[PDB]
Amino acid sequence: MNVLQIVRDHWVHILVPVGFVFGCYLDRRSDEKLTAFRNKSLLFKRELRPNEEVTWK
Amino acid sequence: MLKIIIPTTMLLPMTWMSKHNMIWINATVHSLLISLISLSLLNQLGENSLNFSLTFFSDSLSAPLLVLTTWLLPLMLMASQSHLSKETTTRKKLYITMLILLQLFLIMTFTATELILFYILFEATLVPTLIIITRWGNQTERLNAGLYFLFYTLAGSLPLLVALVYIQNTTGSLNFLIIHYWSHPLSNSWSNIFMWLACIMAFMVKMPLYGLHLWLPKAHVEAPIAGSMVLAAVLLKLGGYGMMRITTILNPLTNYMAYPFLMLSMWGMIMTSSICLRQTDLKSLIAYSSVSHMALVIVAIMIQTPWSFMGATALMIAHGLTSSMLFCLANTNYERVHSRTMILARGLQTLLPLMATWWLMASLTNLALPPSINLIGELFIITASFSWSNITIILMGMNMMITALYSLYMLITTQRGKYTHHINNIKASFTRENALMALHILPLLLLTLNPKMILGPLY
Amino acid sequence: DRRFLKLMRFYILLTGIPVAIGITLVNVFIGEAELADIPEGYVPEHWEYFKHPISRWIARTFY
Amino acid sequence: IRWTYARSANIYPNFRPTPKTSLLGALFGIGPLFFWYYVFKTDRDKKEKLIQEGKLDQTFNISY
Amino acid sequence: AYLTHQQKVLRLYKRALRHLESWCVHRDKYRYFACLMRARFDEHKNEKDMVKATQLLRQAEEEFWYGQHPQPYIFPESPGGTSYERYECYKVPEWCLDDWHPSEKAMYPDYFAKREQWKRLRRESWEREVKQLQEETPPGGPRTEALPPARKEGDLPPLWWHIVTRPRERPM
Amino acid sequence: MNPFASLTLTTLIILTIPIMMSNSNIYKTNLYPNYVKTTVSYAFTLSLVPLLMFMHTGQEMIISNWHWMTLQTVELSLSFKMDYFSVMFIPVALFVTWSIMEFSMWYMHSDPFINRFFKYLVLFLITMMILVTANNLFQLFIGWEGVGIMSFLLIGWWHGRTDANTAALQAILYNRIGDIGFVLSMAWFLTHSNAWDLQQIFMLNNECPNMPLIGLLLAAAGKSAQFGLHPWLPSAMEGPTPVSALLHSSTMVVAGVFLLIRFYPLMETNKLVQTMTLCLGAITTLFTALCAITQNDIKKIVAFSTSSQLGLMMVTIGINQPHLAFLHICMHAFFKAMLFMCSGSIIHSLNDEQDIRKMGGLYKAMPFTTTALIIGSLALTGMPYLTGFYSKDLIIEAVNMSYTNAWALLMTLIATSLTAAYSTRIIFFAFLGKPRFPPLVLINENNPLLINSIKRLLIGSIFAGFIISNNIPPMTVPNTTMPLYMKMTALIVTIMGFMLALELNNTTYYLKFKYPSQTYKFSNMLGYYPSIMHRLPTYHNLSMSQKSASSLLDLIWLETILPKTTSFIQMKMSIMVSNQKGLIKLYFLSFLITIMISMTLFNYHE
Amino acid sequence: DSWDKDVYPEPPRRTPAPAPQTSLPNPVTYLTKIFDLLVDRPVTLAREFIEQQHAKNRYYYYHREFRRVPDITECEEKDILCMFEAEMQWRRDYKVDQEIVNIIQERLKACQQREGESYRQNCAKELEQFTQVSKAFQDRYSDLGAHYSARKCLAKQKQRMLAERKAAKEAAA
Amino acid sequence: APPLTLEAIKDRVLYVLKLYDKIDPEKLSVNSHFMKDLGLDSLDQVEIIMAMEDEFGFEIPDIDAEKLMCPQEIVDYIADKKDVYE
Amino acid sequence: IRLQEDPDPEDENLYEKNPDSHGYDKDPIVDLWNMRVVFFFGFSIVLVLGSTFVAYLPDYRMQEWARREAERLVKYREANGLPLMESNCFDPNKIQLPE
Ligand SMILES: CCCCCCCCCCCCCCCCCC(=O)O[C@@H](COC(=O)CCCCCCCCCCCCCCC)COP(=O)(O)OC[C@H](O)CO
Repeated sequence: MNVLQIVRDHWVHILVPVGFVFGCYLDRRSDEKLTAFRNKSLLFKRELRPNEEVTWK
Repeated sequence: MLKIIIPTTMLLPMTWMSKHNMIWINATVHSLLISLISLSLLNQLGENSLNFSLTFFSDSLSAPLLVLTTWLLPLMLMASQSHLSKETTTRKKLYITMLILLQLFLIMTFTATELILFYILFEATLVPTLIIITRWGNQTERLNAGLYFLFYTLAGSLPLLVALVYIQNTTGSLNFLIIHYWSHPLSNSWSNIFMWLACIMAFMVKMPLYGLHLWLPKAHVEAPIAGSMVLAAVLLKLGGYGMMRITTILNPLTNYMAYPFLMLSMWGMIMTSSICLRQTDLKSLIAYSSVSHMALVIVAIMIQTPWSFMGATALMIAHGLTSSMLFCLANTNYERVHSRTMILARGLQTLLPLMATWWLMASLTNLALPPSINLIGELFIITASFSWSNITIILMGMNMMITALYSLYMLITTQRGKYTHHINNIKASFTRENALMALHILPLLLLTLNPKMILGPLY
Repeated sequence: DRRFLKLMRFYILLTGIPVAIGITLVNVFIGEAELADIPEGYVPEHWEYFKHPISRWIARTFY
Repeated sequence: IRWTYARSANIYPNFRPTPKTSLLGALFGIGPLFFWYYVFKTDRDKKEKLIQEGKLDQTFNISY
Repeated sequence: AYLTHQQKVLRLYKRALRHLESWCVHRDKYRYFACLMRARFDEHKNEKDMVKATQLLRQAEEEFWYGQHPQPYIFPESPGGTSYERYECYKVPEWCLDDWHPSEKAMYPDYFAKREQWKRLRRESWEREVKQLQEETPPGGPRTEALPPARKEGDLPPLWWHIVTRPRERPM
Repeated sequence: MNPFASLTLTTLIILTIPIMMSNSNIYKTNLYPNYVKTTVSYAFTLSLVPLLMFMHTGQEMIISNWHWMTLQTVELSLSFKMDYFSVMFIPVALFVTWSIMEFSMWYMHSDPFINRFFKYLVLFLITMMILVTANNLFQLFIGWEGVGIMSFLLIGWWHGRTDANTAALQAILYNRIGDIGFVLSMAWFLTHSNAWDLQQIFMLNNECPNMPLIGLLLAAAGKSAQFGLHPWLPSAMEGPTPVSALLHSSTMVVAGVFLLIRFYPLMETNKLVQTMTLCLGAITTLFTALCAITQNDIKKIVAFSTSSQLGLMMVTIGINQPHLAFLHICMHAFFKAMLFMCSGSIIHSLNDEQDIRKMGGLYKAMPFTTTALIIGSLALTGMPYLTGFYSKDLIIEAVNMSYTNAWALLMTLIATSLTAAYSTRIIFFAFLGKPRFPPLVLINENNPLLINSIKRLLIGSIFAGFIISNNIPPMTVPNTTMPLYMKMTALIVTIMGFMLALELNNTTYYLKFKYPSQTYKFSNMLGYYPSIMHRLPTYHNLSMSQKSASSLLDLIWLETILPKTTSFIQMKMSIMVSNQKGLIKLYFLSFLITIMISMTLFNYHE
Repeated sequence: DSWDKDVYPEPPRRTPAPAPQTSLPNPVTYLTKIFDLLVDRPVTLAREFIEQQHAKNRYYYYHREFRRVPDITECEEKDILCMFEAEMQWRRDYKVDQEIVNIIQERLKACQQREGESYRQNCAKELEQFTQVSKAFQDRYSDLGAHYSARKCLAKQKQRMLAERKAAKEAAA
Repeated sequence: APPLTLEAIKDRVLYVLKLYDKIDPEKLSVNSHFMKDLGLDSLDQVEIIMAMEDEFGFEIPDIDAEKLMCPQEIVDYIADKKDVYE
Repeated sequence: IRLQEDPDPEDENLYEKNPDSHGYDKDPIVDLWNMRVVFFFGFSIVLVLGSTFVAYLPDYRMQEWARREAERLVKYREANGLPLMESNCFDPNKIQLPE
């Protein structure tokens, strides 16, 4: 009831979820900077799959 | 991490920009949500520590502690929203700011990849805690307690800073990875001995061995309930995490230099556990009990055995839930009686029967009964230390006996016996106090089913 | 004292039974996996290397 | 309240470094610590000798 | 206060025969030996030498403290008896009833109604109670802990509540 | 696929159902005691069948199940080993406690927290059944601590009574010192033999168990209440009569000797430790019995009779006869449970009075309770072809027919003669004779629950040994050829034990005075052990704790060594570096000193 | 069963033929027959439902096979690029070697209960098998330290042939 | 146990006082101080409440015992201690 | 008068106004809602749901995976008569022994 009023009272409940939504973004972005030797290690060396272009992302 | 950190710090504006009375509701709800995220991070790969970024990485030792801190965070808000209900909104909001700011520092401390980064927040926990003890603490000695608590660990931590930067000038980087992969035999020489002293004394002040433990009866007793939990549930284990980690470039020297602190700690546990039998304050009883169990962990590390570390991490976390819960136990009657003398509030089982139960498994867990993690922790160290030397069981075994004597003493004197007549301001236990204790006891028994998550990285 | 115990027992069951029936259901709907050698020219999925279907699903999600 | 203060707070302001407290402090202090140091090191040295010379038997001891 | 000559010997009589029971048992013996002790107690009943009376009390207790039974017999509801504080576990104080939930209070409406009559009586009687004590307390505080009666009319005795409203010895 | 696999665990899991229902609160808050009694009675019926294939098939199995945690080369997993000791001890334990549960709703027909009492009994019950059914030492430690803490609550059931807590504290205390040997045996087996499963410990041929077995002996001593670590059991009477009837008859204190029975195969290899068992066992028999016959309390005498039996029990182990020890365990259960059964019946009927000086004349007044007491007491002595003679007499015959440590052989003999002495003291000051209780007589025993409970145990304690001894596979070589005098001695020694005891008992009937005896002063005071070893060491340790440990070391010196010395050093000199007088003459003179000294001797010039 | 019989070799079970002498029936046999069609048959029926439902839609899983890589004996120093692969492989072989002792321990306990009181004589080959395993384990990882690493194994091992060659040259003299 | 009501109590009291051979049954009076009306010795008076103590199976404290002198107040004292209210 | 300070405030009873209070705040409606959130997000979401989560993580430390290689390794070694677990983990052929 009174969407504006409940927003005035309870709008703060979204900041932590979007922070978590923010949180996953860095871990799927900062990994790119740390790619470097992706698919270079001898133990996990696997041949390029026919539609796949890279390993873990 | 750049996954749990942001929700924790984004919780800071959330407490600040929220309704008048809804601060406790909102903070509690999302703090539990933060914990639920932390439960995921518990799983660890076999050998390689779970690495998230260059700045942050978590192994199978940080993760068991990391979830505990996140799970702790709702508990102080629950345990402290009673005596502070008669306070202004600004100071109320400021208190929530201090706690979550503290919990933020531990989150980035346990997961720090660089030892210097580890040190920066390892000490940085001092500032928010000192605020908590001094400002909202309800006593006169809290001022002396703050100075004792601050200067004890800071005076020990400064050599760590000088020691750590020296390693930087000698062995290049200092992150916890290359140190373990580029370990070198610390050559036995007088300079290296003082290097060993600097690299260890800082952490050993945090988990107070005998002698360097006078800040526990001061800080813990005078601190408020919310402060009382953290100073005994996470920051005591903060020395543990550093001790496990930093004992990687000190191991031709640990064997020779373990003896002075080992005898101090081994005698200390008999000494400290004996202090309990003639105590007067309930809060001091629990605080002194923390010294003895933690002093066991001092021995646990310095033997440097796969079993020794294995029971070390199990003991610390089981210690954290138990001692924090007992601190809630002291708080509940203290608010209702307005004194901390044990003999004042005798015979409380007859009045509050559930608080009789919640105290029963509280003292039972401190007894370290099997299969409670307290037992699986202490018993593990007993075996490893006994293999180290056979006479260890003479001391530590007797400690278990002495541990029982005072642990039932607090239960018997307060709960059992005839109720005190003149006291007539005892009311039925609030659903908050009972619910707060359930969230302390059920997790402890829940981990008992699977010790794999509590046994640490050497598992 | 009774109300608090009633609140825990009722509410902790509110999610207790649906998960309890859920754990049994997946154990009696799709079952547990079985050992199989690595097939020729096939990369196994990262989550495929686990026995319990819930465990496989947990590996499919966040981890 | 007087008892609790007397057993916790008044103790140090009333303390005086008499030789009675001084000797008793060392007797219950450094004394036991060094005594445990002697016995533990004596056995520890006794054990490591037999281990090094191959005298001690631990053929089934693996999980140390 | 203190214990005069008659009180000390009467206590000595009472405790010795109870000890004698634990020794003698077999009631036939009890009555016979009680008559012996009584007879040798009768012979000295005047002995106006009070010093000698105390002297006759010296070896009296010494004989007791040597010949006393190591396990004296006590009826169970006694200090040290087997049934001591057995039912103290259940004597919940009456003031705790004030914290009962209103729905719980509704289960016993008449008794709670009676609680109101006693409560309003203790509220009224309290003022008269303290007035009596202050207007009767001897100089230099109460010399004897004994409390006075309700000298006036229609008045409750001083400090009447806790003794009158004490929990029953058998609350179960 | 035999029922010996699943059922032997079913008779364990069903013990937990009454506990869970209490949490749900659907548990019958009106008839919970009957719910517990019927459940335990049922489990006894289930516990019957595994016995049958034990006699017929002779199979012994070990259950390994849900794996708790894998520790390097130590697979700590839940494990149940169904050995002859375990499978035989289950039905007797449940049958005894089912009878006890029958008694409880009679004795405790008025306790407001009766449902809580039955809750504790089941928790205690389930605790031992895993103590007696264990395969890994750690799970054996699970029940060992569980029974002790459960006994602590049960003894302190009347928590209002101050001495009840003190006795409760005493029980957990002596248990902890005894526990020290357990955890010592814990580490040694893990370090040397690298396991806790009983299979590996026996497999790895630990024939040099000198220290572990000493720890094992210390563990048994604390639990079974032997000399040195015992007076908790005689002082474990503040707990209600059913509590001592169940726990401290043959179902809590027995745990200690049963532990040695489990570790028998490696115990026999060493000779020093087993000899120490003869020492501890022999002295325990006497000092408990010596302090027993001079007790004016029926409950104290009965409890002392127990400790003597376990004192006799460990003697049986010392002669490398562990199976016969377990035989004594089962037989002692039937006697002593009824002994406490009888005492509970008379105590409650006679206005909860336990001082043995106040009974008498109940023989015609209480025929059934009298009959049971004659049954139990005669079984205790060893009446031939009764359940007592089937174990105790065989034990004594085996005791002398070995390389017994001289004084141990004599010590058991005098103790077994002393066994009848307190038994006569029971029957003499009780029913036999002229009554002495208060005038209002309310002697009632016609309650069906009390009658059925005793009768159920009564019928057992006549044919129990017959059934067990005939059906057990022979697991011990007997001795066949004895010289007649010492084969009969077990029978005779109790015959004088009856003969003089009645003489000295009816000597009190003589009208003449009874002089106080110094030997009686020593005996009636429980041998001075509690008056000395409970107030001398407690005072010294605790006075050291505050006067020096908590005061002199903590906040008289430790706060003075580092903190106050540093504060005072900063205190003293901060006065000296902050009390300048503001004279520029003094300031600039100091400047002259510094500029003079700096350019000079410290060689700053070069 | 599903688990391999060769890995856990259970010697053939010899079972006696019930040939009672007395006329009165065996209570064991009759009770087990009652136990048969009261619990076991409903259990068999219920399981057949589960197995037939499981087999209706079967999903597979494999076992990860980490390809072997150069260990720390060939990885040049200050090359944590190759040390990390070498260190991980050694720790991976550490857990596998722990399971080897776990398997041998289980066989040791299995024979001990299987032979009952005939344990000492029947299975003494198991003890000498386990003794050799533990002895080689002691020459291996045992006493590496809490912070064990592939480098420490090299040091502990290399120290051993240093003593061994020292012993060997002395024996040859 | 049946309630030890007041009339049952006082019936037990005067039954055992009339039992005393030195106290004649025909001169029993529930309200009569043991000396100035009956005539006795305080040495005998203490013996009386020892008989009372075994009669009711409990202990009368000596401090309260000495004050206890009248048969009616004997009934009164035992009534309050056993919380008898009728 | 020393100074003008209010005396010790009376320790209020949350039950005195509303007996149904849950000991969480003064206002009745938020008390019920505080009780809801502390429980709901305390046990069900974290304790109950998290326990099933933590009980059901994938292979921790490759535990059963580590066991699996043992079986084939066990079957390999004893069948061809080679000691089932070699004394030196690092093959001495690889390393060099100085002097
Ligand atoms: C409150 C008192 C302190 C509490 C306890 C703290 C721990 C005790 C030891 C404190 C040591 C502080 C300095 C350590 C920093 C790191 C030192 C290190 O890594 O080792 C060096 C050890 O060298 C040292 O000399 C370190 C300091 C030794 C102790 C001397 C100063 C410390 C003691 C007094 C100051 C602290 C006490 C408080 C005074 C108010 C190695 O360098 P080196 O000497 O080998 O250099 C190369 C070459 O040989 C040329 O030097």
